[PDB]
Amino acid sequence: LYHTVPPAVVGVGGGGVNAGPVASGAIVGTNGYVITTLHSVSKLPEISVQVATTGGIRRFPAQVVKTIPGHDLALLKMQTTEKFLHFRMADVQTVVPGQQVFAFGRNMAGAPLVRQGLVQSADAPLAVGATQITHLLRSDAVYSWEQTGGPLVNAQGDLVGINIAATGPTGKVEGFTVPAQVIVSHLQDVV
Ligand SMILES: [Cl-]
Ligand code: NI
Repeated sequence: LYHTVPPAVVGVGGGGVNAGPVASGAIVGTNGYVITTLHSVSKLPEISVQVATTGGIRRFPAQVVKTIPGHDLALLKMQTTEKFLHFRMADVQTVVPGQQVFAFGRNMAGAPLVRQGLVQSADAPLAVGATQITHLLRSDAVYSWEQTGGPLVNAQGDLVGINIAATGPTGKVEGFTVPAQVIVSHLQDVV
């Protein structure tokens, strides 16, 4: 699992040569489609996606294809002739409370991050700016702001959602997740 998921886990950030990921993202299409959190990219003048390879980190410019503001998601497209290993959208699954999940990300240096945890709720609200997002998952697999925008997966490596790190009233990092089904239904006008 920790061998076959990371290639589809990317870093997302601005276009500066000396800039690193400020969030994570999930490759969901062979021609370079990436799902990430909307608030992470919406104010970036230019978007660069950082991809792990056997030769080290490669960067690709990306454009926003579609915003999903009501769920704080963005669909990006990398501008490249290259093909990518990716999450299969047909393999997307739901999870239930108590089920073990794994939250993947990439840090500011391009290194992979993974944490496992349990689903703790399957219906939780979250406010992102002025948007009230509903029917999110909660899990303790999300421990770092750097995991935001990265994928939640089940033990089989199926994409189950996109993570959002939120702050509690006390500063404790709390883990939220947009269910992957939201991607499918809000993107039935692209690929
Ligand atoms: Cl929406
Ligand atoms: Ni919706």
